[PDB]
Amino acid sequence: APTSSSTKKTQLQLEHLLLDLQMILNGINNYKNPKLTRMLTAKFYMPKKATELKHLQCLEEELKPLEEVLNLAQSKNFHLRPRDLISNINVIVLELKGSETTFMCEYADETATIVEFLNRWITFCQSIISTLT
Repeated sequence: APTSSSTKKTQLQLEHLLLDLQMILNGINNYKNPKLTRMLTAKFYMPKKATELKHLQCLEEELKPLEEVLNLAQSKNFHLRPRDLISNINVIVLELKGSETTFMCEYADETATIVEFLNRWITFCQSIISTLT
């Protein structure tokens, strides 16, 4: 596959991010319970902006606040034992580059529930690609 030329392997690395995001987060997004009063605990502090691969570093710390809510989504839909797969996507954005940039994940604007982290990284990919060309 054209890798060093980069004309099309950008699409392959792309399928990787959407591969672990859809297989993993599509299952945790199946919470069709009308009683999610105990699920507001998500409190995920999603970043303000996210138009570059730099904000992707927040993924490694987001696994902590999301781990607690994972206990309620642990039975059928989100039964993939390896939840680290999303944290693995963070390891592949670091291997792609994640180069010299001391930038503390600036979260702000307001706190968020579990639907904001979901659409956050899934929409993170589908968006950054629609602006490339």
